[PDB]
Amino acid sequence: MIKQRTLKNIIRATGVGLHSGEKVYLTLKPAPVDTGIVFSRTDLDPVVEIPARAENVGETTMSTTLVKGDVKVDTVEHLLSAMAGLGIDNAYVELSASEVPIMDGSAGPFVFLIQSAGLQEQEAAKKFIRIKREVSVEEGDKRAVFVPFDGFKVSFEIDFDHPVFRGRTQQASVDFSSTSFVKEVSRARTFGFMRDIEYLRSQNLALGGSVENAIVVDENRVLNEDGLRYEDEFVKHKILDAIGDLYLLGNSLIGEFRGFKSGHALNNQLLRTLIADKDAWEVVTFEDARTAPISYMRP
Ligand SMILES: CC(C)C(=O)N1C[C@H](NC(=O)[C@@H]2C[C@@H](O)CN2)C[C@@H]1C(=O)NCc1ccc(C#CC#CC2CC2)cc1
Ligand SMILES: [Zn+2]
Repeated sequence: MIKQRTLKNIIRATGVGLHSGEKVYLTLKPAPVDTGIVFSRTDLDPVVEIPARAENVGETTMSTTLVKGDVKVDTVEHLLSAMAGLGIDNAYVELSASEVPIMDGSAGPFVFLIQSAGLQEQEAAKKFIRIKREVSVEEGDKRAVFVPFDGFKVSFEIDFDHPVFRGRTQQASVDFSSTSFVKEVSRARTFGFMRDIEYLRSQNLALGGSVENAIVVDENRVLNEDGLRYEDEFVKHKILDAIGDLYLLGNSLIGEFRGFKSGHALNNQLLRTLIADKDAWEVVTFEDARTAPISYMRP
């Protein structure tokens, strides 16, 4: 064997920052073995690169933000989700502004741009982090857990007290060795309540938000004319966000993630607690893909 992968070709995209409302030009570039995912702010002289690693995560309530000095990259979770879902080890991500473009609110556009360019196997073993021990963090009624598991699996439960959610599935569990990230998860869009959006605009947040890139919910119903892509899109989006945050570990996981009302802050607590507890994980490679607990789509 299981080899590292980068992109076969450069991918360019244009979009708006969900939070900033800024137009942003995005370029995904191939990268050498053991680069990881590195974000670059090309609008600054000199360019600032922030490796997409747990240690570089800014103190952030809405999205996952990387920081170095007073430079930031906002809303990395959907793109990193896309890269995690296709098993991209190495890539440079160029941005003309502080925020990754939101596209349609899901990882769908990213997965497509990436799979249009195609992938490149590289002459070097893919390193994996295998969960050896259970690791859990709680705070109030939120819980985030890692469980040893021979594969990669994400379960999540949310519980909003809202007519839309109450009469919709708020639990989901997806084993990615037997279920398509691409088909079952990647198209799941971010969501916001009409009441919060009014306030957030007031504070110059959500300035790029529209029905074009978010599920907009009022008191009772989804306002998006065309409705939901999945009956359980909300909890599916939460799994997509978690897979993005998990990728800040800097290697693909062999294990299970369970989220109970968890978010970016607790996800990040769990990553830090996992990194710090070296008894709970090991790094492993696989000389024989045929026998390994995880598999990849052809390049
Ligand atoms: C309910 C909240 C607290 C919650 O727990 N969330 C969990 C999920 N998190 C996410 O998806 C994270 C956070 C986002 O960054 C992207 N990945 C969604 C939701 C969230 O954080 N959503 C922020 C938000 C999204 C869209 C809009 C929008 C607009 C629009 C308009 C114009 C017509 C009026 C506003 C806010
Ligand atoms: Zn999200």
